[PDB]
Amino acid sequence: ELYDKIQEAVAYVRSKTDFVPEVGLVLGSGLGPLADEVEKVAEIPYGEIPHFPVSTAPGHAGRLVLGRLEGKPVLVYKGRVHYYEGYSAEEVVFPVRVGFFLGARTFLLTSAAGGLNPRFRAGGIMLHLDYINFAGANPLRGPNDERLGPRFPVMFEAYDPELIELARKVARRQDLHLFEGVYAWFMGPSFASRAELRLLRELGADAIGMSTVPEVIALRHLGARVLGLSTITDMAVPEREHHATEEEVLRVAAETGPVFRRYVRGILAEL
Amino acid sequence: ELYDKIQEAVAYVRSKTDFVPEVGLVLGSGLGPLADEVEKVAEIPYGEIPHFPVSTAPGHAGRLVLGRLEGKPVLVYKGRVHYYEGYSAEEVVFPVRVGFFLGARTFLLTSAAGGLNPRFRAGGIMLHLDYINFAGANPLRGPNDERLGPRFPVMFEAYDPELIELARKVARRQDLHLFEGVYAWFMGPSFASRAELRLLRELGADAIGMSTVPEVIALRHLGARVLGLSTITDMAVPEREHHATEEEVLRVAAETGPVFRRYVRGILAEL
Amino acid sequence: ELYDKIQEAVAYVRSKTDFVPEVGLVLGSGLGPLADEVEKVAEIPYGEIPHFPVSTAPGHAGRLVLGRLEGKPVLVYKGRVHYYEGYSAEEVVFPVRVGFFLGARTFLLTSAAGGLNPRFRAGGIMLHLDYINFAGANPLRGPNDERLGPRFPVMFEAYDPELIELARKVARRQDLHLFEGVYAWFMGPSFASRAELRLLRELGADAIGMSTVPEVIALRHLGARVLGLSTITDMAVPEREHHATEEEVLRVAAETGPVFRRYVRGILAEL
Amino acid sequence: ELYDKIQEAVAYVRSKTDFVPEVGLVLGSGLGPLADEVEKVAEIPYGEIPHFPVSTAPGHAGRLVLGRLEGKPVLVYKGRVHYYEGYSAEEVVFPVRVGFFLGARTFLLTSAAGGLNPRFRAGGIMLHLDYINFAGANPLRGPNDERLGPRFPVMFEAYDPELIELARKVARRQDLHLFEGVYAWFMGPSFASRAELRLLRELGADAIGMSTVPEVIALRHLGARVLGLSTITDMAVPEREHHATEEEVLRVAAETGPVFRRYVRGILAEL
Amino acid sequence: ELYDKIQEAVAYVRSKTDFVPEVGLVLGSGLGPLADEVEKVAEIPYGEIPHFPVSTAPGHAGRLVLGRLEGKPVLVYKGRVHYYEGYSAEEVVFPVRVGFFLGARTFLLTSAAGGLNPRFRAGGIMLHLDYINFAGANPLRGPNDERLGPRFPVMFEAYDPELIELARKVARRQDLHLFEGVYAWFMGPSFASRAELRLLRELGADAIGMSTVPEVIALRHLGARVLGLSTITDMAVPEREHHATEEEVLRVAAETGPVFRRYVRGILAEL
Amino acid sequence: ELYDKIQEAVAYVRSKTDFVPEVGLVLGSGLGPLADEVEKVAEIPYGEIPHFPVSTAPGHAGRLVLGRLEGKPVLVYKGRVHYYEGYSAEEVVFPVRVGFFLGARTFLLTSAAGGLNPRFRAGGIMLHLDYINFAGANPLRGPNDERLGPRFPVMFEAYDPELIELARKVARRQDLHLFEGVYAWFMGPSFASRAELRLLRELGADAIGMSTVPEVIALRHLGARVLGLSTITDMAVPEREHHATEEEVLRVAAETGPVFRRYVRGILAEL
Repeated sequence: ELYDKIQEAVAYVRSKTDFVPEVGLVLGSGLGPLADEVEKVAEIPYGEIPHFPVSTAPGHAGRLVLGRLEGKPVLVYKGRVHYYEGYSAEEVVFPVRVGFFLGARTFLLTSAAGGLNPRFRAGGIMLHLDYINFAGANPLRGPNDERLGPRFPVMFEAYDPELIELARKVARRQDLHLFEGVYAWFMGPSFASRAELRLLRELGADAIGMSTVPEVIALRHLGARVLGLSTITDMAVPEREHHATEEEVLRVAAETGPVFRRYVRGILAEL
Repeated sequence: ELYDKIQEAVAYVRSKTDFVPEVGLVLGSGLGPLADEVEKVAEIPYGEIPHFPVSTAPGHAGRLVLGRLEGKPVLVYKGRVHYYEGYSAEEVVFPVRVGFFLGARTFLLTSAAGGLNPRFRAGGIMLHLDYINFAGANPLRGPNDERLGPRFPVMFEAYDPELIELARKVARRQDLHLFEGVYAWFMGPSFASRAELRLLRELGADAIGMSTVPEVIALRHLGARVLGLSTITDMAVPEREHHATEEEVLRVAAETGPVFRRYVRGILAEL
Repeated sequence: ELYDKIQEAVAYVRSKTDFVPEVGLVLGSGLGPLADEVEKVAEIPYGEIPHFPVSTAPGHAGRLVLGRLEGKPVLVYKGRVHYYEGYSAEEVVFPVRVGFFLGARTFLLTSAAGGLNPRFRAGGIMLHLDYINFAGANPLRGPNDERLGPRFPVMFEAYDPELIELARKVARRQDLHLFEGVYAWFMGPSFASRAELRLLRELGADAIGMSTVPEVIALRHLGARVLGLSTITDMAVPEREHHATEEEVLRVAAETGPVFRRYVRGILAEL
Repeated sequence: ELYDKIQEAVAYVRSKTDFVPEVGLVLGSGLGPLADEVEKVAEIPYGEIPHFPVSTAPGHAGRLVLGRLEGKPVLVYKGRVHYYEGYSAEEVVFPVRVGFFLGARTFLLTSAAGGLNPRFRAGGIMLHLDYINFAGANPLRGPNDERLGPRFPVMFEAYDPELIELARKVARRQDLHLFEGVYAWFMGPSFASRAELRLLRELGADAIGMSTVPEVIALRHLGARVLGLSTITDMAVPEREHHATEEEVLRVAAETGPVFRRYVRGILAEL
Repeated sequence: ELYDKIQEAVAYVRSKTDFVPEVGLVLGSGLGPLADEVEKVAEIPYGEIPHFPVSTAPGHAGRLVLGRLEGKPVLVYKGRVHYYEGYSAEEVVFPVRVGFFLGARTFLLTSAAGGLNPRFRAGGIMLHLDYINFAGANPLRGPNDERLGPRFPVMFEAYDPELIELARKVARRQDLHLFEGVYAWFMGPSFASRAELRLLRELGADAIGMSTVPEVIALRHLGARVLGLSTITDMAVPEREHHATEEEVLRVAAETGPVFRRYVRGILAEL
Repeated sequence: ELYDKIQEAVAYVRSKTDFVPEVGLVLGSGLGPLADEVEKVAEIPYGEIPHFPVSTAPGHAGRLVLGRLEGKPVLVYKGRVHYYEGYSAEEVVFPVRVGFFLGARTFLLTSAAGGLNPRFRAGGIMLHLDYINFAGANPLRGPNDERLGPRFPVMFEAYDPELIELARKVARRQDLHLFEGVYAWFMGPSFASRAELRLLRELGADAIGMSTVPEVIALRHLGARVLGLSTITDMAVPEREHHATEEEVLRVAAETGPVFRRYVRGILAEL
């Protein structure tokens, strides 16, 4: 019963704290240490929350954190879940749906992603301007509940245009080159073949990852404002020799952490 | 029980009427009203027919109509079901399969669609020349009953070439400018991102919608002849602001209706 | 149970024969007759092995052959299964997983494919350099077992680079012109529309088929070496009349058969 | 001396007749017999006109015909020159420049072209919606005279929207299927390689020929109205055997002549 | 004579002043005003220098200015010449070649360009990352004088990488959002058709212009560092209505003027 | 005079030797040493032959060598000329025209070329299947002589289908992996930008060079058979760092020379 399921998840959260978040922060693979810099009021493992799917993927701690970061009330997702784990597109989006109903109307979706655009560099940061779904799944498939949003949500300006100008302004202020581009959702969990990376780039994709797009679609359905940022942990260009390993991706996510944390806190401060 | 399921459904319709149709006609979003112009012999809602999926989408009454239109004996589907509503590709094509076995060996599939081709105009009509499946689902997936058709149907000339010439002749006759092109099945129910629209145009799609292709594949499996028409309700071009909403799609499908019913009737009269 | 299932299938094969295979050979549509040229020690219907999926498709016998071919101890799959038959990607790759655990560390994946590359010919043989997954399913989706392989297996050099050089050297020795290209997995079982073929060629696909890719991903997850070969049974280029029929794929696979069998035996001899 | 050059050519033609045309008509390779149907007042070979280039190319008589066709005062060019003859883009567009100053404010440019769009047929007629210059030559390169046109003429709607709607109407009126597309100017005089046809089609060309674009560019500089028609004499599609020879192009241009000559008359009637 | 020609022009400038520039700055259509802001020590009309071509184009003064700007010895080209004016590639680049031999080892190449990337804005500045020659002419065609540079100069890193990092650093310092992309050289002087604008975007051009590339090749021949900056004077995207008019390109180039001059000086400060 | 010019050159070669060649062999950048293995009857510098252009490009001797090689009467051109040197398309193809009228009806055109196809390797040899002309010049442009060939020569099968099958036969025999693909003629003499390489690859080119295509067109006009071979001296892949240098292209041509000469002599042996 999607809705009675959300309000159950909501009621269990309010049984631990009455803290109202304004800003949802989803932290991707290796990006979790930013939950530590929060001024904490409550911390809830996903496994205790009704109908929440649990993190199985490396670099995802599976913890909901509530409190103050850079003076904004925030719901931090230390970890997410992914379609490649065996979760449906619907099950993947249950956490940010709960966050929206807890009071979060602005969401920052962060990820570790591969760079398709050869002008990018590993350790770089990319602003999501738009997405492509190459995963063959959609979280809104099935009956629509009008209390969430419409049957056919408009996905133009999926990434909030005011939030991109803010991203840029902060990047400039911090003397940070900010990459911008299109994020492709690839189901995984096998990495892309050379011909798949070639195909996604030629179709207009600048970064490649296994997350984010279902949360974007689900949040726009609800009327939330969305900001997408990936740590470019590796160059996935088929005409170079090496594809990064899981170990290497999580290492560059950790190495890029300080600049990434300082950037996100700088966006939060101005929101 | 598939085939035995079909005969269960055929038999239930024959329990209401021995009327044998020559022509199937599926009316899509906001195209239902042509069904009111039919000299009814039977009018069965989908919910009452064994194994029939019921319509939940806006502008789909979900009523099977047997009768006379432009002097032809016709099976009219007042609305249809979609993959986005959470029916399998197989469940989506149950109706047109029953339609075939009632005796409709020629089918006109109609839909509301976005224009990808920038040359097209809102309010215009696009004859289907070919299709692209970007939904990742196929109604034939599963065991094949040789009684319906072959294991590996050929989808060359999926859109009947004689019916395409006819569709052109009738447009000329009615001083009507008939757009032509390739229909892309996008799974939905979220509308395409800018980058997804660009991606589908550049693969050679001229129109985008969320129906018809499973019907086309199911019906060529059976050896039926197929003609596809979309009302280009909106212009889906990503280097222009604003995608149409649900309200705007259905509004243009009602405005265009007199031009469109006059066209469908024109074709019916020559069959 | 996955792993426990593998081990029951393994245990059942060891109840008929203690023969340890080193090379796995998968025979696709109309390519079974190579299995008869094996010096048999055991032959086992798929239907009798625990958790094995059974071949339902034309020109797939559904039998596991262990023994000696051209000197090598071989596990020969006389037929495979396809996603189009109703089987999940996981179910499709259960056989090669079982083969790996019997000791086959090198795998030959054969198939009947359509030529997209207009420079190809019916009766041709294409060495696989890479793959494109257009079927929207991955056999590793779900929980991962470290006893099989890692969470995120790298799919660069999916088709082993030394077996590619071996396959060229043998084609040269035999005076056989070996075509080379990218195999696209299309889900089927409907053949592809003209526009879908144009779509696949322009994405970088040189051949189209309904098999192989899930096996490649599954086998690279395990760390097996993979050589892919396709009989180009038909030319599937959309700007020419007539796509091939099931009967025209099976006929050419058999006419081209002696040359194919001599070629595969050459590769085996040099392993 | 560009303009003085034009006025010298104006002078010499007015020396022979004071008749003022309203409509320019340029007959391409094999389309010349329409000049025979004119009601003549004067017939001047291009040789006798100061500063005119001369037709060396097969099926171009090289003669300026003035008079009356389907009730209209027309300047009819029975042949043109092309860039592949050795003439610069400036020399090519000299006749239609003189034609404008004789008072032709509306031009029909005809041509025999190859079909790049695989949905076209030999003996079809194509309406120019737009053009691509792949010839590396612009007729306006050099010093600009404002008495002719601006320095930088805008080439949107190079082909007149109203004369496009008109062309469609008459094609509907005559029960004639009217193909529509983009014209690519290829320098020649060698025909395009297979790879060149492929590249031109991929770049959005629907037709290839060795004329017409420079006339278009120069006339829109003058502020004239242009309608483009090619007789599609051959299917130039690179994954089919045989490119049309010179003998085959000029033959089908004459076999299609009746319908083409009826159609161009239809358009004249309505100006 | 080329080199003797260069020395003849070097001679004639050294006869008016013994000033030695370090930095060459070429001002495109409507960017000329920046010259007036220079602390003159000399000013020389192009018409008066040996072998110099003369600016005929709207918004090009045609004057060589020497002196001081933001504390750098600069050589400012108030205007340039273009291939569309009638000048050969080699003629077009003589000016920047003469500057190089005067001791300007670093050039900034400013231009008024259309925006092909639909994410740009009329009034934006684009940093050149790379170029595409579509004009069908190369300045180095003909004999090669080793005293200028090599027969086959490598065009990788044509736009200097340190100067790109510096363009970004300055943009960030000045809270200026800096567009980045590939400048396509279209010959003109006709603005591109819609299908041409489409062709050049699909080929990976971000901006279209009529200048700059010849100068880029010529300067890299000599070993000069090169920084490219365009004013996006208009959006050149073919699925919108109206191309910019000559009058509109010059207006927006003057309106962006103050920001463009603050930005250029910002860079000169740091060199 | 073109023809009277051919016959003066012919007459002058006949004033040194009456030796009649069947096979023409153009040796490109660094490939000249194959001339030294000819059993010479005569050796004529280009400088002394009426109307012959002279080689100014590095690694081109500029010497006509008549003689016997691998049992065939050959006209070996030790060096060629290039559009980039200042020669017109017409001037560039004079040598092969003189060759054809001397009696050479089969031509091997060899070249040093860049690899666009990333699977190619430096030091490898690529057979020409077809060509793309990106240079903007055609050798047949101007008046046509009917004694040379037709006005509009067909360029399909420009590269002889039987000589391609022979090329593959000899490569297999010699245990030589033979790359195959499309040769792009880029005018030069500057090397291509990163974006120009990407562009030429996406349009369907596998190699890039500054020669050959003019000689192919000129020779197909005359009705000669043409085999194209390129030594892939450098990998020109825009997403790799560093483009080869001239010095480096000539070195890899020298290094590949033994394998290349064993190969060409092998093709000659079976002609």
